[PDB]
Amino acid sequence: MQDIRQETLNECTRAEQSASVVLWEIDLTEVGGERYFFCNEQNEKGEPVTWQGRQYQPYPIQGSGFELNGKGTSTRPTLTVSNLYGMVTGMAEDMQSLVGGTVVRRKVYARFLDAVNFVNGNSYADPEQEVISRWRIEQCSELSAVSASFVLSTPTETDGAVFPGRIMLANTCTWTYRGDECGYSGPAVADEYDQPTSDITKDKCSKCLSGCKFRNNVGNFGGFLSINKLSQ
Amino acid sequence: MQDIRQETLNECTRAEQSASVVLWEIDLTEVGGERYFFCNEQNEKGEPVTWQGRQYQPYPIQGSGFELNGKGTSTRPTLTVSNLYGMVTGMAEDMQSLVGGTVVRRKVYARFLDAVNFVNGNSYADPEQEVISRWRIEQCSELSAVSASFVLSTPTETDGAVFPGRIMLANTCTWTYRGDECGYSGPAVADEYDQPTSDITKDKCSKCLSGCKFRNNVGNFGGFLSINKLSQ
Amino acid sequence: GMTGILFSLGASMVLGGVAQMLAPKARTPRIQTTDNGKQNTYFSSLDNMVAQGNVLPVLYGEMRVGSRVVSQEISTADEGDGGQVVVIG
Amino acid sequence: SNYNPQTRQYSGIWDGTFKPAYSNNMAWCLWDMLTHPRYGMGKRLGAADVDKWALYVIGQYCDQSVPDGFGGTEPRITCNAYLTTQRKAWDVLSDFCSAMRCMPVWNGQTLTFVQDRPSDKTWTYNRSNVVMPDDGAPFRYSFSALKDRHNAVEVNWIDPNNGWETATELVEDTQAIARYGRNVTKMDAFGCTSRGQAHRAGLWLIKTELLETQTVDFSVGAEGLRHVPGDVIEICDDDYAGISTGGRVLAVNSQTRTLTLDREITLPSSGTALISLVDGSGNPVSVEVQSVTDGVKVKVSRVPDGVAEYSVWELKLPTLRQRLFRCVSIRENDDGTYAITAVQ
Amino acid sequence: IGPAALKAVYDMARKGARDEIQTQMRDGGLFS
Amino acid sequence: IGPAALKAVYDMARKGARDEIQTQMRDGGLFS
Amino acid sequence: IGPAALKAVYDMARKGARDEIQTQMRDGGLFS
Amino acid sequence: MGKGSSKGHTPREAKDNLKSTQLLSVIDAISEGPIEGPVDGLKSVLLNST
Ligand code: SF4
Ligand code: SF4
Repeated sequence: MQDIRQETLNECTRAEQSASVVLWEIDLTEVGGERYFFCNEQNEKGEPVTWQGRQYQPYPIQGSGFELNGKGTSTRPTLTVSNLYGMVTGMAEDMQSLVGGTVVRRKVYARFLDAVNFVNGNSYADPEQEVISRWRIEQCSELSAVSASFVLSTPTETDGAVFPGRIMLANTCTWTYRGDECGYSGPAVADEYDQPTSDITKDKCSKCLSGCKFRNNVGNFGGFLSINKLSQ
Repeated sequence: MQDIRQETLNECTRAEQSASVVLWEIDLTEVGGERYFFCNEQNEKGEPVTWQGRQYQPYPIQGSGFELNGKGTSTRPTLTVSNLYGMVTGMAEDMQSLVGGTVVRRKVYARFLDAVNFVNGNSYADPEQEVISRWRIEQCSELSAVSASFVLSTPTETDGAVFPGRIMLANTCTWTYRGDECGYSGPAVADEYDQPTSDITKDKCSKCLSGCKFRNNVGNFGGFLSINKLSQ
Repeated sequence: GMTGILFSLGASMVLGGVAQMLAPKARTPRIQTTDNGKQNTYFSSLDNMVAQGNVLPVLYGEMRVGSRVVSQEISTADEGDGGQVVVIG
Repeated sequence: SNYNPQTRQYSGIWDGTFKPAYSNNMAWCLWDMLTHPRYGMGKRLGAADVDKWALYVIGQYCDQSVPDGFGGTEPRITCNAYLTTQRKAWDVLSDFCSAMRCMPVWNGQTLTFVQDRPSDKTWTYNRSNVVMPDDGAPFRYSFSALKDRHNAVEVNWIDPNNGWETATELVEDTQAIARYGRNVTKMDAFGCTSRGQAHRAGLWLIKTELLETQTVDFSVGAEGLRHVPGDVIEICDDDYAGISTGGRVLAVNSQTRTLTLDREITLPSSGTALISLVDGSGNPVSVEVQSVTDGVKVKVSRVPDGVAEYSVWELKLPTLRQRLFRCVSIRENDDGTYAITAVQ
Repeated sequence: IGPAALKAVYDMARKGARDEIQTQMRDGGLFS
Repeated sequence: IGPAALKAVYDMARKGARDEIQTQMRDGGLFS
Repeated sequence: IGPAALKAVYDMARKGARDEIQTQMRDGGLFS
Repeated sequence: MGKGSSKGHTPREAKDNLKSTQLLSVIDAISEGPIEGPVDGLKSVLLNST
């Protein structure tokens, strides 16, 4: 079942429907950007649509192909955004072509927007009735000088991933630096090529036996010292 | 880079270009035929087009889908020739359906044809300004009483070929007769079967041990006499 | 006359990868469970094979490797390599 | 003949002469593979169907004395193959061509090979030289995919030191781990016989896959179609993406004050330098420094060549600008006598 | 007319798909 | 109108190709 | 009018078949 | 020694009273075309990895 309130479900029974409104939120905090709020249309005052107090500005956005299924391939709906004045290209050249971000689609009925969107003022406003979905941007299939097409995907979709992440190595580590297994917290001692530096900005392990010996954590080495198992 | 001369390269950028002429040469000498020169167009005097001194007779022809690529399958452009009066059928039943021949496509700008193609006489003539391509006919996909369609392919295409071309061993030889590896140059002694003969017309080798014994040439036999390695 | 439907395909090719647009990438062999967990090399054959199915191979440098045996035969040897030194006792 | 097979030193111009000698060079090994009687598909293609000069350039580039981890000096790629199983010729050719990071193409009625060697610009394109479709914009860009961008690679190489057994070497980047996800990919390093070569191949794959991430397709008139043969390097300067005025065909020019009358409102640099490049008679790229823009519309060049007539296209180059390069990969020919170019 | 055009387009699409399958399975391509 | 016709043909050439893929792999086809 | 429409539909169907093959060869789906 | 053809042997230790000995003789095919000889003199031949 869905988290649909009783009031909106009851309203979604009558013949004389209201106007469906779709609003989009592009979240880039996890990738290094900001939160952008878009709406396909504006109110009667020629103003950004106000919902839950926040404002969605008008911009041509169109999402097509939302197909949830359990078999076959995954779902890859398409989002089209007008690229005029180079606005999309500006963030694309900066945010690595909008790869890894999140998109949230909220759909609302017209009779529940804030009262400031209507000259008479809606008395039926209720800023808690909407339907929410989230997806992740996969690629920018085409961004011309007039438009831009993004492919969407489910966050939990598996593609190109293998289950047994463990890999057996001979003289190379397998985990990160200082994360969980390299319980190192002392001063910087080494760098990429195992040089005796003492600066923290250049401290990165070489993923070798010599790096471990330098950092005195050879007891936590991921590379088994077999090597000569296939020669004999 | 291409071998295009400077002057034609300069002319190609002009805003007011001239007509583009395409001329085709079908060479079957490697198969046992002749050289045919075709041009889709003629001059203003109703005469075959004269280029570099030779004459390309007017005849229906049209090339389509000329593509060059490095990834995926090798491109196969097509050629269409009108088969009226049975002209194509006249050589199809004689030249084994034009399989294995060569086609040469030369493109030329109209302002460089010989002076005899113009009533006033072109003064800007240069018989060494053209672009040349060569392909090989692969099959005659369509042949009717109105037209004929040929498929073209690159000479270097590696479809249906295996790299190491040796069978190592057998009861039979795996070479040619009187080549540069068999090394036989004597008089005729044997034929397709193991029958004595003394005529050069029916000199043939069964490519078995008996043939070598007949020809007193066993040290050049290309079959290792193992047999029992597979059994024992 | 006109030649419509160009249908640019620059986007479709990248769908399989970008490094493949400049390099065809090396082929990889399959894994046989019977051959334990060893990985087969595509350019070296240490084991000495049987001269039959395997095509006459080619060498390109170094690589102590096996072969394709054409004839194996075991008999009784002679007592003495040569010369007049032919002592037994 | 010019090639010494011991120290790998070239001395003089090379002619179409071959001598029998021992070698372990990858390019010439491929050349032997392509053309040879008996087993080397010699009865299928001749010796004139393959671009031997491209092979010579590849072989010259192969030996560059890259620095190894052990402090030694070794050639970049060493040919070591023992093919002992029958397989499709196309597959063997692709495996050979994947080591030297090359790609084969039927260019100029000859089979040639191209690679990602840093080279110079060949030709320039802007809005005037390209044609837009009915949509409105002529350049169509595209990018790679999140899960398509690999950053962890395992390479299988034979190890002569221990037992001539296979060994797997891992290469990855921490910053790519932080930015994108972890994408593991396996590929054997064909012909490898040293850890340094396998590591170099893996690093090349990850770096090429991380940096080259943009592909643009567009169209070009007849002149450009005849100009670029295939797999060349050109600049595609676009004022739409650059939110500036990159330059286009100038209308008329003069000679006394060298008053060049363009058709777009240009904009000079702040205080350092700026140049403009036009074409001449033999289609060169003549560059001229610019001092002052008279009337915001008219240009004043120093030494213009009296060969520009009306259709010369000018490109205006400022400083501190990341010039955009492109390598053409796909070229398509249609019956309207325009070409479709897809480049990276 | 509707149904005739629909059936014609469907059959032409089937022929095109068959031709694509045939042409992509030769030596290279994506080897469908 | 153009884009409606193009989208219609594109979506019509989908199930045709899917059915072709499915039938050519069943018993005696080319297995896609 | 005539064969122009046929050629247009043929190219469109070939493109659709290519896209279908690509999308069905992926991890999910029937692995064509 | 290299060039195109070569031969070599090691002095056998044998004899010590009348007996009989076996002799395994085997021919192997390595590659095709004009190959270069072993990198070393004669110790390139490895029987049971020695
Ligand atoms: S190698 Fe030793 S030090 Fe470097 S990361 Fe792995 S464990 Fe931590
Ligand atoms: S069998 Fe003996 S004779 Fe007949 S071809 Fe082979 S080698 Fe020459």
